[PDB]
Amino acid sequence: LRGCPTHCHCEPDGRMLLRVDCSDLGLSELPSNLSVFTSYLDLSMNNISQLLPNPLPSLRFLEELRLAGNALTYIPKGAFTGLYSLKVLMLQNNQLRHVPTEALQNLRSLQSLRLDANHISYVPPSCFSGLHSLRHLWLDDNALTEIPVQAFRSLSALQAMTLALNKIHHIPDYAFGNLSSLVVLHLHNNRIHSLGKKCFDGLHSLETLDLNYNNLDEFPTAIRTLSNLKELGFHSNNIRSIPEKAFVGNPSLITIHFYDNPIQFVGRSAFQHLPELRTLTLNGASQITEFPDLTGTANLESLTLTGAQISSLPQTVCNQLPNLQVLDLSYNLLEDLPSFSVCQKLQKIDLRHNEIYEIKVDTFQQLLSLRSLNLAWNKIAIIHPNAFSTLPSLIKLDLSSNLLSSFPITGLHGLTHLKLTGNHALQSLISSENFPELKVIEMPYAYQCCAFGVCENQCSPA
Amino acid sequence: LLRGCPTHCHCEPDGRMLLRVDCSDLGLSELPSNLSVFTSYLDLSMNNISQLLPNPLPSLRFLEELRLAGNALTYIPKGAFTGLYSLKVLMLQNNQLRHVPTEALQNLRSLQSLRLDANHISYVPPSCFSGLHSLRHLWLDDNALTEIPVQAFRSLSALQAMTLALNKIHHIPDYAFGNLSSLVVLHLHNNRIHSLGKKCFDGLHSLETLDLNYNNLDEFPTAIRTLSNLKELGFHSNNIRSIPEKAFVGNPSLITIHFYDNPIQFVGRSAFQHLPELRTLTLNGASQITEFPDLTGTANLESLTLTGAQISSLPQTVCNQLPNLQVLDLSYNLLEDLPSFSVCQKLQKIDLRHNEIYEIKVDTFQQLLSLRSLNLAWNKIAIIHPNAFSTLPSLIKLDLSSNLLSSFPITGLHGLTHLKLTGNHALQSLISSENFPELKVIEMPYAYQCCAFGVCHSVQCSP
Amino acid sequence: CAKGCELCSEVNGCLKCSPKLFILLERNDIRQVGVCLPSCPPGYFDARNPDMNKCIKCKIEHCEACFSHNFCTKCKEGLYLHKGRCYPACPEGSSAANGTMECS
Amino acid sequence: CAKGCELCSEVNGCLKCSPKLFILLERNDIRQVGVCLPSCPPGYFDARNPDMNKCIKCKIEHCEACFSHNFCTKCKEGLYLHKGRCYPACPEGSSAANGTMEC
Ligand SMILES: *[C@@H]1O[C@H](CO)[C@@H](O[C@@H]2O[C@H](CO)[C@@H](O[C@@H]3O[C@H](CO)[C@@H](O)[C@H](O)[C@@H]3O)[C@H](O)[C@H]2NC(C)=O)[C@H](O)[C@H]1NC(C)=O
Ligand SMILES: *[C@@H]1O[C@H](CO)[C@@H](O[C@@H]2O[C@H](CO)[C@@H](O[C@@H]3O[C@H](CO)[C@@H](O)[C@H](O)[C@@H]3O)[C@H](O)[C@H]2NC(C)=O)[C@H](O)[C@H]1NC(C)=O
Ligand SMILES: *[C@@H]1O[C@H](CO)[C@@H](O)[C@H](O)[C@H]1NC(C)=O
Repeated sequence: LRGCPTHCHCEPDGRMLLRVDCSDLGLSELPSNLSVFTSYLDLSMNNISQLLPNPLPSLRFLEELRLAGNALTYIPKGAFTGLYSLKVLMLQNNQLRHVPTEALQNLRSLQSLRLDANHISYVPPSCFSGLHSLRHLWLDDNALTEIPVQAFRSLSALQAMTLALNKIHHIPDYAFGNLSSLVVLHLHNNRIHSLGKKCFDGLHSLETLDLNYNNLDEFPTAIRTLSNLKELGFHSNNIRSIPEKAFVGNPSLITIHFYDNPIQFVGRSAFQHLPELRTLTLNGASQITEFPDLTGTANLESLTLTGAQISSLPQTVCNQLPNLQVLDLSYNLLEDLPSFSVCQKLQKIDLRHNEIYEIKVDTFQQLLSLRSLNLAWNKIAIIHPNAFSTLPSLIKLDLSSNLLSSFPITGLHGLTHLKLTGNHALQSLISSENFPELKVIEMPYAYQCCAFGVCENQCSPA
Repeated sequence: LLRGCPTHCHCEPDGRMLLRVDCSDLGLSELPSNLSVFTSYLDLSMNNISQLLPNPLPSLRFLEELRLAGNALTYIPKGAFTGLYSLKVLMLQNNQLRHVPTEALQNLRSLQSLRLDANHISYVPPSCFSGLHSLRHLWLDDNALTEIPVQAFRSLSALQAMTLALNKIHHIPDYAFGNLSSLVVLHLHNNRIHSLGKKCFDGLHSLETLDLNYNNLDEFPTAIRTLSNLKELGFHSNNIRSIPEKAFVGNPSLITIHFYDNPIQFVGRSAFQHLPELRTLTLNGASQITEFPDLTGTANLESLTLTGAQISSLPQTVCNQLPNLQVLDLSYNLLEDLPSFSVCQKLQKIDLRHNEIYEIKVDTFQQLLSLRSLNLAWNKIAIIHPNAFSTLPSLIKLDLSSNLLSSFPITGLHGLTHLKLTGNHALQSLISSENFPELKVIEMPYAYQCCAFGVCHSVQCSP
Repeated sequence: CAKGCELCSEVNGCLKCSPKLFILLERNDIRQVGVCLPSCPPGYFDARNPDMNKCIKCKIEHCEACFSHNFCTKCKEGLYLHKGRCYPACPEGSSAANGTMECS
Repeated sequence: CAKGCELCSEVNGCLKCSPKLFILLERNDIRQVGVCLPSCPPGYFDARNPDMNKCIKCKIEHCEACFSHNFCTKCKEGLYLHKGRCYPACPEGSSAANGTMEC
């Protein structure tokens, strides 16, 4: 060890470059004797009030400076002048109350800067001036109030930024103008109440946007301009409706999160043209009266839409839904049902608590992959015998509380689950044979259960 | 000695020396001969008996019971049963009778029970039942009746039980069962009853059970009003749409009421008042119920479930109306604020899922010592006062799935069996194995929280 | 299959009865076994329905034969019969007992 | 209890971290053990939240360190880094590679 600050632990970076770990030494200030050739300096969790009695610039080889968990209150302007090789700077978990006014300027090689977990509330404009290499910026867990749009304009090389866990309440138009290269933007856990119609118009390269855990009152239409957007989150807000053609501006969207929003209405065309979208979930949108249009977005694999007032389905609804595997339209007002035959690859169906009165023949024909079918709590007065004739993979079936009187045994032999409770008019018996492999049975009458080996003196009717 | 027990038949001694003769499934062309009097029981059933008779056998003054079922009789001659002064029970089911014997059944003074079901009868001639003073029981199901034979029934003031089920009766005129004061049990199910008079049951004061099930009613049977001694009432599997205000005012001491498989949309609030003997009430999918129903003078409900409606809120003292209640299911409504529920002791299960509840205060579940299962899933519960669950010793199952929670009240609640918290995405903090022994089923918003319990008596946990 | 029975299983006996017959399910302990009768034995009562006619045991205290459930036809001797039910007493509405046990 | 840790359990170690620290869960032999760090080790990325600050593995193909999931900060050598992701190629939108590997 030569030049490796006494008490600290050093190491070779590239050959003859020096990496110095003086972390968790509880130093009052940093050591005076520090070898140039240092390419990595870690000073973390070290109660460091000020820099310095003797600060050490001229370490032109310094690649990475870590200054976290230190009690710094400010940064002098000439502090980092020597460092021509600085790529990453870490200044988190300090009591900084504003971005260093000039101290950070013209670090030409600086690539990633962490200023999270401080008490910063003010960002002086052109504090980031001349940072041509800056790609990654942290400003979370701070006390910001507005977007420092002015200061952010110079950072045209930024690729990722976090303004999360602040107190930002509003986003002005063009608030991130010059940031053409930005790819990942995180605004979650703020108090964002309102945002402009052109507030995201700058960043064309943006792929992911996090607006989650905020206080938004309406859908963010600025979204329109983000053509390369891939992942979008604005859940846990107070939004009430999704407008027609809401995501028209953003094909190649893959994941969308808008849960924990009291969404009541959704436009029918709102989810059109998203070919890479795989799953759609819409719970408790009471004000939806029609099935949504899904033109140019046929690659849905899981569609669930419940708690609405949907009266009926387009008869060629399945034409829009190949690749669909699970379909859950429970708790609506459905009476008649389309063919569903076109919707192969369907494995699961949940149509409970609808007002369905009849099950026709073709309404479940050629569903070879279908394994689970729930039609419980409908008002199904009659089922055509051959309705279930062509469902080889069917194993789970629930027809509970349907006002049935008889049953179609044809096909369906040896399914695993069968539920018939609440069909009080269903009184005739059913043999254990015609039905091996039943592991769960529900039946309106105890003796009908006994016919399967159960019935005490485990199902049951009762 | 054979005793003259009609060769092929099986006889035996009844009272002192009374004789019971079974000549049933013998496929007889007609009925025997000899067959000495002193017979107190005669069974001829499943016997290809075309006509009675070439030689009939009256003078059987001791005959207590005559069975003549499955014999394929097409008619009954007028003098057929003249000898039988002791006849209490006559069985004529599964024959091809097309109408009640016009006179043949008259003045069987001791006849107590008569079975005429499973025939093809469509006409009931008036005064075919004339002089049947002892008749208590009458079967007329599985026949082709079209209307109530009011005239013929008017004489039967001694009837206690009657079944006109599985016919095609479509309508009941007012006072259709006038004189039947002694009647207790009336069965009209599996008919095509579409409309019935408002005073169509005004006759029978002694009626205790009424079965109107499996019919084509469009409206509530308000005639019910006059049946004060009614105990059991069934009109399920119809097409009724509503229960009117004060629907069961006329029938306290009601115990069981069946109206399921009816598309009931509205229910009067006072409709279920004053039924102290009513034990269970279930109301599924009555969308137009907007207010909790009044249950004055009917406090002995043990299970109350009312779902699929628009109930906005509960009177703060609803539970005062609900002691002895054990199960409460008000799922799938529009509830925001909640009353004390403390008064509703003896409560074992509570289901309040798919409501719009935003907050759980302190007193809203205090002192529910018998409570075992509580479901608050799919609510919008943003906050829970810590001690809300402090006083729930018997609590074992808890479901808060798909809520707007960020944190959790561990206080009290220790050592329950089931815990479900998925869908609370703001719930990110961890949970210790201790503070929770005996947890055999767990659902958790994040997998890492599950791992804290040992997952990737045995216990489980899933994301 | 069985006497007047349309479909049976080797294990459980008769599953479906001929048109106007009644099915009686008997516990041979453990297995249930289905019999097909022209009418129901004492203890049971005949119940007609459009899909299945069934013999139904009469769980009425001290009843021998009955009209349906909830209504007794002939009560156990040593017990008075009043309106399909069986009491020691027998009210008070105004009954009393003749040379019989059928509280008027 | 532990270094900057407020509550621990006998089985799982630390349950809650001091104000601005990150929790790191180490899953060994089907059991979770909780550590409290000032920041997350390589492979993990720092995620700040108001209830729990947590270290999160970035299971991103051939990534060494990352900004979040879905975005890689420092990619493995022998693989070009393009818009937070790591490819052999790297388009065509208009990238190319100097003396570095950051297309
Ligand atoms: C907004 O973003 C644009 C583009 O991202 C920025 O334009 C860039 O500005 C810098 C200097 O401000 C240019 O650097 C060059 O420096 C050399 C010598 O130092 C000189 O010869 C060049 O003519 C140029 O000044 C860079 O080339 C230029 N790039 C483009 C595409 O315009 C702009 O500065 C940003 N403006 C604000 C207010 O943030
Ligand atoms: C409906 O029921 C009442 C019975 O409360 C019938 O009123 C008449 O009631 C009397 C007894 O209260 C019946 O008996 C008569 O008794 C004397 C002996 O005291 C006898 O000599 C008479 O020949 C008769 O048997 C009387 O029969 C009965 N009236 C008739 C016409 O039978 C009332 O008639 C009943 N309604 C119908 C349509 O049957
Ligand atoms: C039943 O009686 C008819 C005459 O009415 C006769 O033709 C037939 O053979 C009889 N069948 C049996 C099984 O006795």
